[PDB]
Amino acid sequence: RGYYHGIWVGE
Amino acid sequence: EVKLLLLGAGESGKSTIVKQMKIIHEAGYSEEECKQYKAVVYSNTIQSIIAIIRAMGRLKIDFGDSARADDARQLFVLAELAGVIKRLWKDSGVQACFNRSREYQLNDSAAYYLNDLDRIAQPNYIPTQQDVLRTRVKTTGIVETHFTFKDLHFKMFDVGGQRSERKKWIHCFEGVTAIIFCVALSDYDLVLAEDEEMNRMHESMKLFDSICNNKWFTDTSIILFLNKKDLFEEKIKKSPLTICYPEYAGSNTYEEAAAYIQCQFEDLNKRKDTKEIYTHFTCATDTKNVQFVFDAVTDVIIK
Ligand SMILES: Nc1nc2c(ncn2[C@@H]2O[C@H](COP(=O)(O)OP(=O)(O)O)[C@@H](O)[C@H]2O)c(=O)[nH]1
Ligand code: ALF
Ligand SMILES: [Mg+2]
Repeated sequence: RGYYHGIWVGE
Repeated sequence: EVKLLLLGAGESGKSTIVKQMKIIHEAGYSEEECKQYKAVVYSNTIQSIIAIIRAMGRLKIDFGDSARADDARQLFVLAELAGVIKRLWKDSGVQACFNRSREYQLNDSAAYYLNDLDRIAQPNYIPTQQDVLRTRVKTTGIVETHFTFKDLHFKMFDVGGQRSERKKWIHCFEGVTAIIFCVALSDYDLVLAEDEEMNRMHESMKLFDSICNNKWFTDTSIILFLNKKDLFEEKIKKSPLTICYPEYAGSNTYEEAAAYIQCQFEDLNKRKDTKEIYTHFTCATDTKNVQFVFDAVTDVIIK
């Protein structure tokens, strides 16, 4: 968890 | 034709680099253009001085002169106000809390504008180009921009980096020729405003990693701007890197650190083999840099 579609967005 | 995309985390310089793509490859900013920024200038300048104030009332710091406590009571009122600010800008005191900016959130231009106030209070002031480059406005959802250079048509996409925005990036992921990832070098000791508990260069690394290495970008040119070198190069002279990287064993010098860092980033390439990264050291605000570099850059893409 943390990621959005390969993309790191944060927990 | 050419899809360019600019990425990065928040406040990394992206939108400034867009600004130059424009001064460079077009005419740049007019007077009537300059003028609509007047008002940002002023906004920025106020909120910055205020946040320092405010900040002192938490860090408990004390103006140089007792006298300045009216000037402060009266900054808020309010919002002759330049006078106030000037005057405060220069309290020994306030300048200590400004040298501590990283215990808080202050904009980056905060000193550029403050330090130049006589010049931009005088009414009938018109922003310059740097004045304009140095401004802040949060980019959200995404902005497209066109231009031709060397005989390509660039289609340039400009996003926001706070996390809250990263959400909407995927809609720009197809068809991408090049990316420019921006990193603020001077972030090595700051924490994220979306999250005080995160180092900002840490968060940047994460992200880079996640782009560098994303499956949409496999035939995309990854270009990395490390940026704010101006600012880095000063910081580094009194805050130490070990703060980001507690295992750095070098000395703290622009030279040595910039490179450690150049490095920590370049190593998050998981295909060092298949995929190259094309890295530049930048000052988005410097027009002459950027233009230089972005030549470099394009003659790469040409591939
Ligand atoms: N000194 C300096 N200031 C910069 C540089 N890049 C950006 N800034 C200032 O940093 C702020 C934010 O960059 P910004 O353009 O807003 O990028 P965005 O955050 O990514 O949309 C603006 O105030 C810029 O003027 C730089 O290289 N050097
Ligand atoms: F990266 Al945002 F404003 F900080 F574009
Ligand atoms: Mg922006």
